[PDB]
Amino acid sequence: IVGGYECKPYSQPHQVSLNSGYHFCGGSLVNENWVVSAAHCYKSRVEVRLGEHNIKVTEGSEQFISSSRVIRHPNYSSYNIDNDIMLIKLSKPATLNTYVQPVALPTSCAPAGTMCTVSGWGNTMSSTADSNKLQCLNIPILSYSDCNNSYPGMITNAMFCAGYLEGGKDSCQGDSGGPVVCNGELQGVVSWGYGCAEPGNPGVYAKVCIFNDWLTSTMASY
Amino acid sequence: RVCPKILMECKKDSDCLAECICLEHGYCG
Ligand SMILES: [Ca+2]
Repeated sequence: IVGGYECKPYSQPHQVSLNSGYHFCGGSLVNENWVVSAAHCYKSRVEVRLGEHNIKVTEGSEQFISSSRVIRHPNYSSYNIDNDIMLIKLSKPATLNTYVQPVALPTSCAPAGTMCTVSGWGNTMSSTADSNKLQCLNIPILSYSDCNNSYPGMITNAMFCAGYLEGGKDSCQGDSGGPVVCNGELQGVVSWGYGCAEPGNPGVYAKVCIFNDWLTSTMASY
Repeated sequence: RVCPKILMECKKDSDCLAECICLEHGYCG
């Protein structure tokens, strides 16, 4: 997260770290058994680390749980990173407590101008902001006109832009898969951009509100 | 340069996803 601040510990209790040797993507706990992340973060088995604030220190709050199933959206497209959403089923349910709490799925799509929070342990492009401690940033959703003007012909219905066209504040590498939460609902998943925090290149996010049908039917299993 | 925000170690551009390149520090960006 570039241009943000260290989160109050456990203020984003849905935030998870996906780890396979080291932190490589974030995710969001949506109930005791399932995590939502980005489809490009796919690995066939991952360890999900919950209750984290500083990922390099054991603090006592952590739960580390292996995945049992990692399911990419059927229409994910790696060429253009379209439909970039994935579900991870935990091999055992998370214990919900002060440190670990799910985030609600959206009841409707949030309109442009809504203020949201994005968080993660990715690159901060700063000598003073430590990416091992969870960083937080407040970003507005941008209109489709601004988003498509920044990235001509690249923005699909499964994507939205959020951030600042002036640059300076953005998500960055190592934040993929993490939450964009707006008024207590998971509206976006960190997905892609041209660099990080560059003028005229706001971050692009997977639009969760159009995936409610697939998310809730898949979390039912078979 | 569509570059997904995943943290990925690289030695060459070909290690990275989409239009990410291997930056000097040994990671895609
Ligand atoms: Ca820790």
